[PDB]
Parts: sequence; C-alpha cells; structure tokens
Amino acid sequence: QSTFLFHDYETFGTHPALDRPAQFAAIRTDSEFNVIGEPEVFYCKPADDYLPQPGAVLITGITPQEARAKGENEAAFAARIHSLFTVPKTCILGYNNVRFDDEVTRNIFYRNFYDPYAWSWQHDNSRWDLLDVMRACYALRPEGINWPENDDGLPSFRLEHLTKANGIEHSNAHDAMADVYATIAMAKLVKTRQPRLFDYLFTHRNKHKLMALIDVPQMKPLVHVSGMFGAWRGNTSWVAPLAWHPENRNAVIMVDLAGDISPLLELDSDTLRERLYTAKTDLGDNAAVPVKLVHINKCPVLAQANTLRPEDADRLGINRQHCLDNLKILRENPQVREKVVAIFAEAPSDNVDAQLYNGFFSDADRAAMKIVLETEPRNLPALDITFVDKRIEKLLFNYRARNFPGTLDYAEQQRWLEHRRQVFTPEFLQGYADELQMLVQQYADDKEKVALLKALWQYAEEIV
DNA sequence: TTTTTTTTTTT
Repeated sequence: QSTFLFHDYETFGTHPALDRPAQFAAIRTDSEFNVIGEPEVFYCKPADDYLPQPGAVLITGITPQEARAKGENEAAFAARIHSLFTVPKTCILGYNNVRFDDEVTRNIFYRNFYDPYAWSWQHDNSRWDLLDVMRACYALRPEGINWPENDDGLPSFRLEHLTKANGIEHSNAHDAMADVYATIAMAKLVKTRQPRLFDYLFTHRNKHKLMALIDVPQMKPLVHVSGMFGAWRGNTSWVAPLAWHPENRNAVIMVDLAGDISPLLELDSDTLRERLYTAKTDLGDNAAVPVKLVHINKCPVLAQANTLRPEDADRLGINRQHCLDNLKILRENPQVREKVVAIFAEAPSDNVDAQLYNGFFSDADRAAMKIVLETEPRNLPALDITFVDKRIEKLLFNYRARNFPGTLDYAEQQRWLEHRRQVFTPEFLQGYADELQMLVQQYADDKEKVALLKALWQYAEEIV
C-alpha cells in the first residue's frame, strides 16, 4: 500500500546550503493519515567549521553542544533520513517543506554523496505541502475550519497560530515532533472539512497533473493561491499563462489579472524588466507589474477558472470584472506575450556547498559516487576512482574532514585548519560577537533565552 | 531531477 510521510527539521539557520541541520522528525502514515510505524527522531552533530546563527538557536532552544552530544555525524543523519525517504510509493510531506524543509534534505544528500531528487521521484515517490493547502482552504472553502486574525485583522497561516486556533496542542513549540504531529492534525482537518477540495489539490500535485489546467496559447484563466499575493487578498487571484519561462521549463509565466495590466502595454521589456525588479517601496507613485512565475514542480495551488465562486470573491474583494476585461485585452494583445517573455531571457556561487544547482551529475559520476558510498571509512584514502565533475573532488575532501576526522592525513589535517582559518577570520568572528551582544541586550530580561546566548559563545570559544 | 522581485513562511 502507498503511504504518506510527515517530516520536519530543526536547523541552525535559514539557508539550507550553508546553515546546517540539528534535529529531524518523521511519521509514516496510511491513506487516511493514521499513525503507522515507530516515530523517528535523531540529532545532527555540527562539524568543527560552523557556528549556528543565534536567531535559530534562540527559537529552537537547541544548542550545538546538545546536538553534538545527542546527535550522529551528518553522514548518518543523511543515511538514516535517506533510508526512510527511499521507501517506494511514498508522498513525503510537511509544512512549507517544499519551500524549505525539503531543500535542506537536498543539500544534505548533495553534501553526503546521494541523489538529492530521486528520494521524491524513484519508485512512485511524490511530495506535498500543507501550507498552500491552508491558504487555499481559507481562500476558497473555509467552511468548518478556524483561522486566526492578526493585530491588524488579517488571516495568519503559521502552524503555531493554526494549531492554537484549532484546539491542537502546541506547548513545546518548534520541537521536531510536536510539529510533525500538529502538522498531521491539519491534514485530517482538511480531508474532513473539505475533501472535495483536498483531493483536487492532491491529485493535481504532480507536474504532469498541472498541465491539464495550463492552456498557454489560448491563455485559460486559472485560480491560483500563493503567499506571494499576500494576506490582504486572501493569498488569491486569477491568472493567465502567457508562456513557459525561456530558460526554465519548470516555470510558467503568469499574469495577475487582479492587478493593473496597463504597464505591460505601455512599457518595453527593458523598463518592465526594471519595474518588476524594482522593490515595493521605490516603485513610487506608479503601478506594479502584475506578472509572476509559477513553478510547476513545487506543488502550487492551481485550480480551474470557476473554482473561485462569487460567494468567495465577494468575501475576499477580488474584482471579477477587472480580471475579465484584462483577459479580453490580453487575448486582444498578441504582443504583450512578446515582450513579457523576452524579459526573462537574461542569464554564480563560489562555495561548493552552495554549488548544488550546477546542472546534474552524469551517469559516469552517478556510479563514481555510489561507489564512494560502498567504500568503508578505512579505504576512502585507498580507493582510486576518476571523477568528471569538479564539485565531487571538492565535496569528498569536506565529507571526510567533517564526518570522519579520523580518516584525515597529515597534510589534509593542516589544509583543513587552513580552511577553518579562512572561515573563522577575526572580523567575521567579531560580527558573531556584535550580534550576540546586541541580542543579549535586546533579550536582556529573559534568563532562559540568555542561557542559550551564553552557551553559543561558550561553543564559539571551544570550537575555535 | 534544476535554479533579481513580489509575500509569507520555516529556523
């Protein structure tokens, strides 16, 4: 039988490729989300070349020390996660996971000699994200479920706010599992209150399932939901697919039909290209370019035209007319599509860890890495295999120097400290201080928080 | 199998 898999991370920072993980959580589930298997949780040892960015530690409450003690080396952290995720017929998911938690999962596998995509592709493996489903469910069919309004009075879509607003427990928040359960809790709330909707979002999660909606030459008007539209509009507005992104066929070029199209008609690409790369403030007394890219491969909420009903669009405030007129004009303008699609025809990182998306690895290397996966820590020095990619030869030096310091050789050991020297440069460390200071000054009142700010400096000493 | 500015989200 096919299964879901609700997972969650706790990291030492936002950026997946640079900031490292700290904790993991996961639960296997059936077609109706009921709890199969043993709840799995590990910790990840932070290597001797990285300092957690305070903000992460303050909100997680998880110090590196704790992780160094409780946790396994990143290789095992990967392996153990890879082994859960490689299970066939699985829909691996979480909250914001596609935007975040999964990326980490990629960079981990990338770092530790694995396929960072296969886990959500090979042997009938898919993925999903409830965050969009919440926004959608509020936007279109909010019957039954509660949604919390903020200070100003706009709907929140935090897990911590949605849980407390739906009876689900979230004492001990930002605790790997506590989320993973409270994450499942919502799926059963959406399959209950609007399975009508749920199955729609679900079945159309896959790439090939989305093309059904996207009619490009004729520009069929679809309903879309992203946080990018913002809470003020209920994260919703109709869109018309102009074209497939020139340099990235995983992206479709859409038009916000709720906005003011005229710029598209009354400017050239090189201005529009400036006007959409213009920020929300310095676009002064003008209109904003109502264009956006929807990425098909990222479980986007795409629905059929009439899905959004007059009962809903009135509740929200989106102006049916404007979107139609604008469509009429867009279909009556076969050159809007000309420049807009030109815009996206203008095309680099230095650190190997962030060098994930430099294409893919050739079948020659795919083997060569899988063979490095066979080699026991002993023989990594010994084995002679040729590599096409320059990224691997680098990755292998780090891989050993973090996960297996015992394997290091007299020279390597001193190259590693010379790396650590280039990493931990005086002023760079000073920053860390200024930050810790400023924060402890900010969070001076609290003792339990400061307790961490202390520990991070303690860590920042001994590690250096 | 893959990636500048919206907006909100997770750590």
